Amino acid sequence: GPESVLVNTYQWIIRNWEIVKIQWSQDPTMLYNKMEFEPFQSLVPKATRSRYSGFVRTLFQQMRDVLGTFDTVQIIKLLPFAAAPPEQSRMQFSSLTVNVRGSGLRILVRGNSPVFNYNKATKRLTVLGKDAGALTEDPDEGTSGVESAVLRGFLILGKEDKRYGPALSINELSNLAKGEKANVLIGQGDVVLVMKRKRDS
Repeated sequence: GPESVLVNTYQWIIRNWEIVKIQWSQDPTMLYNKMEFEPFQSLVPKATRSRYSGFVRTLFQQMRDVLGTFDTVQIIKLLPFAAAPPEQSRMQFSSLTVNVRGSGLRILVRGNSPVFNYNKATKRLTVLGKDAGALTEDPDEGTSGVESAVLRGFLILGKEDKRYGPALSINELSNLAKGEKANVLIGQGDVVLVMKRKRDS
C-alpha cells in the first residue's frame, strides 16, 4: 500500500546510499529519472509534482554550489520529489504533500515531521511509524550550521539575530536584495537568520 511505498522508497535510498550519493554528486539527472522513484511519484499530487521537483532540484544545486554544506538526511528526505519533470516557479514550499493515509500528509522541508522522522540519538530513520534503517557517519557532513537546501535562493545562516530586525514570513522575502540578511519565521516558533544569495543555482 501507499504507506509501504513511502517506507520502501526511503529504505531503498539508504540501502543504496553509496551509489546514490555518487550520482547525486556527479550525474544527478540519471539519478532523478530512475524508475525506482515512480511509485513515490504516483503518491505526489499530479498538480504540484513538477513544481515540487523544480524546487527540490534547485535546492540540491544550491547544496552542490555552496561548499561544505552537505546534509545527508536532507538529500534522502527530498530526493524522491526530484523525480518528476521539473517546472520553475518563484514560490517557497515549507512542506511537500504525499497522498498516503487516504489524504494529504505533508513532509516538512526543514527538519522532522510525523511522516519523516530522523532520530539523531539512534541514527535511524522512521517513516510513517516504520523503521527505514540506519544512517552511517559521513565525514563529508556539514558541521557549520549553514543550511543551503531549505529555501530557494537563500542560505539559513543560524540563530535569529535581533540586529537584522523582526522576522519575515517565507512569503515576504522576495524584496530582499542580493546578499541582504533577515530573520525569518521558518516554522513551529523557530526564527532563523537567512541570507539571500548573490548568484542563483
